[PDB]
Amino acid sequence: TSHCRFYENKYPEIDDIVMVNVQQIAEMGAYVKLLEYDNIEGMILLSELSRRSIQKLIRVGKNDVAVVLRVDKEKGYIDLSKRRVSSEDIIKCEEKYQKSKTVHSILRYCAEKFQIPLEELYKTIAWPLSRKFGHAYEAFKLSIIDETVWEGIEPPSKDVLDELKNYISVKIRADVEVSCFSYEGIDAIKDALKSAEDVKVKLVAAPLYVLTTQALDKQKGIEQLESAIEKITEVITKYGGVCNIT
Amino acid sequence: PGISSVIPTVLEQSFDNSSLISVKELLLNKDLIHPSILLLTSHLAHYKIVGSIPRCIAMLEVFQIVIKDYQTPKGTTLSRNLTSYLSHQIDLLKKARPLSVTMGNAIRWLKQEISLIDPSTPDKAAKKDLCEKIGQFAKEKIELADQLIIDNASTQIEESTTIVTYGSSKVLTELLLHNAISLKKNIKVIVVDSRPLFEGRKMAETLRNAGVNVMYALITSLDTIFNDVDYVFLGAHSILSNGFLYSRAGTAMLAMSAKRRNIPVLVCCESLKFSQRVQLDSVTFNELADPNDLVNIDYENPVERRGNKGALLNQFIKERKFEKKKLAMENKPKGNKIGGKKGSEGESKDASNEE
Amino acid sequence: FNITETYLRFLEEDTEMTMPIAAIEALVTLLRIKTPETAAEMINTIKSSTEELIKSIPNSVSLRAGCDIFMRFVLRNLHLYGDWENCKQHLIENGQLFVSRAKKSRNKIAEIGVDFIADDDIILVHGYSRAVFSLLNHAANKFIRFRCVVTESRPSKQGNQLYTLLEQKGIPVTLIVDSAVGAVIDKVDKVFVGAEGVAESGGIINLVGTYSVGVLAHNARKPFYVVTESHKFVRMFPLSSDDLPMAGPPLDFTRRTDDLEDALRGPTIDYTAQEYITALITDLGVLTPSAVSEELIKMWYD
Repeated sequence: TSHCRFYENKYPEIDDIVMVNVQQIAEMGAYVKLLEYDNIEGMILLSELSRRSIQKLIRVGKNDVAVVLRVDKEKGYIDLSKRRVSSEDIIKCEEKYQKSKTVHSILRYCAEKFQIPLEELYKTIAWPLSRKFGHAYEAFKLSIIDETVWEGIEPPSKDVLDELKNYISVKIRADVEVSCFSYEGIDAIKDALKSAEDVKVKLVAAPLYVLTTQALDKQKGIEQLESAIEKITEVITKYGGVCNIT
Repeated sequence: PGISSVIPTVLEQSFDNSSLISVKELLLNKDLIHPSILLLTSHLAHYKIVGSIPRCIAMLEVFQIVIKDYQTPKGTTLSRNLTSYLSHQIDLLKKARPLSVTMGNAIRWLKQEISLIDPSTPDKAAKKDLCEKIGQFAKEKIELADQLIIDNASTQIEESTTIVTYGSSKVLTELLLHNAISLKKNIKVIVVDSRPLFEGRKMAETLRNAGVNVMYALITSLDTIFNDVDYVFLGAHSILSNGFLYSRAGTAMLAMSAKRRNIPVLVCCESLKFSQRVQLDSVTFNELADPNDLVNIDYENPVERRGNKGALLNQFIKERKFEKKKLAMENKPKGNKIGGKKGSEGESKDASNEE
Repeated sequence: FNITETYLRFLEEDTEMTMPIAAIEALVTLLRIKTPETAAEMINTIKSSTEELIKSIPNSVSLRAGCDIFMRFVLRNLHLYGDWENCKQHLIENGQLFVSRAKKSRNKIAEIGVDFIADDDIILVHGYSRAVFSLLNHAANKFIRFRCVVTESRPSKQGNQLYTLLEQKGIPVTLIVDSAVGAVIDKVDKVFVGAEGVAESGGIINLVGTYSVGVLAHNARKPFYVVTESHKFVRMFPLSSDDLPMAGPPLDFTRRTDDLEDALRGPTIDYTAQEYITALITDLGVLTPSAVSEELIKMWYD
């Protein structure tokens, strides 16, 4: 289920910047939904959303840039403004929206795996990460280099935490064509296996060896595969045979 | 350069306002023309499906392909031989089939975009943003606008109603598909067709594929089908500054009968369809085609018979001439649906000044 | 606080407070209580009250039109991104100023639209609008010679009501039935009409027999007039001759009866096309054909 606000409190304030995904058009303005501050409706009027004929502008398509004017903290009524946001601030509005969208993507694997509500998981994360650290994206960037933010609050789900770390972190296929014509070769292939595995190396046929090299940041698999080619060439030159690598 | 002059059939005593000629089978041409243009010209020369709206969409997509294939020369800049190449395209299109109004507004938009971008920015960064803008332009002025016509028509049509149509207009096909499937009403749709091409047949075929109660008729059989009908939808091509409806073949005949038999005429249109050119009769500027399509006893399209007709050149005066794009009279249609919602036909140039 | 109840309070009043101008004044009073500072709290509740008003409507069109213009003016207020307070004060004040504009417009038209009635012309008048009768009265004030023919319109018996209001002025009259209205167009110089609404297309929204008048006049080539105050414009496009917003009957055919109770049912509001109107008169200048649509395009900006 997709709910719960990005911030701590339900309703916005004055001067705070948001990003809206347009839902309707014409007459008043647009009763919609937000991608920066909750999924409830927050209305704007045609005047605000014009500045600068118009029908071609957005009309419930992608995303814009708006600033909250009037908030009702009783039942739920939000007013916005598109014009007011300055050109220098627009780039900052887009980056906060990108930060909010990454936080929402992070807090969705947790609800899928352990079959528990998303609002409870959003509440337990947004206390040391969102309130004390600054933002949840930079706290996640700190946790992947050296775990220091995650160690504060104790997690009831550790298997979800391992699944999320695996998602932040892919096998690249490699085939070796062994065609040895030497006196001793079995001990050589065993020596080449002990240097490359210690990722997953399997046997399919007598000449062909299938090995999948794991990559953390995708480009890491190339450097380790090239090191594996260098280690295979060093092994077979001494015994008296040839190993062809693709 | 191309093939010019030497035309089939007689020059004709009556009706000689437009060109009647052209290249159908490819013989002697320049070896620089992009093949997607060559495909479209061979398509439009013997086309059965298109009618105003889709022709421009195809013309836009071909242009998008050309820009994607375009790599700027090291010596000559972007605005050097592009506009000459585009002028070669239009001239080849003119030879094949006279352009629509929507095609002209597209070319005018593109030529405005060439002048807007100065040769100073990197070439790969230039064309990447250009095609994005064209895509957004095609979204706004066609697809999203079409959807706006759809919903405007939806409120206008009453529950459980009979509609008679004509042509093969993209907007009306989708209109009727929206009526049958998304809204679910009792819509009896009657389709009419002429002789040069089976536009209505194709529309009826597509409606049958949806599963609609369809009657299929002809111009000769009109004074029997009416005596039932509630609304008549016409496939627009161009509405002038006058307010006259320049559309396909059997259009005005229907419009006349409708006005006299009480029930109104409705026309769905685009904001790109309006022009500032003006005329008052069908004779003015007509889209003439070769009598070769009218030689055979119809039934389907290719039958190849040893019939009664055959000779046009050797026969002592036998002008078997037909027109394609005709004019409906001004007072007869009542509603127009566009980007600016609604407006009667007598208010034609409230879009051209609004731009 | 109610808006339908405020409109219901106008029973013995009327005449000065025109039906839409009283509904617009009721819209401003409902706006000024619960703070117009918020645009989410107020506009949504204004929209709900207009929806409640439409649901309570039996056979009125002009109340829906008047709401639109109000809305438009409200939105246009703070279009200059002005102080959220001086713009508000100008919005609340433009309620009494809106009603005061109905008097100023009537002062304009009654001096403009007396020019159409020439030296000694017999008029066949149909319907009753406050603008058309004000032309008729202030021409008698101008001391001009004109004869009058009364049409027997059948809604709540309007012909008899019109006839009595003409008697109070001092202008010679006689009753003509809408059946025989064809037999009058030879001794009549000009035909006048007062409309309930004017279409986007350029046609007219009117009473129980007005299209019939329009066509007969088109046959006899005798001029056909529409005179109104400039607030009766809706974004409405009646596509066919017999299609209109209704709460009651769109032509009902009843079963066999002996006591005789179910009979009356006929189209009480009828449309006429753009071609039949020769001339149209409002305070917004002297204009007829494509003018109405241009007004609507200017207002709606679409």
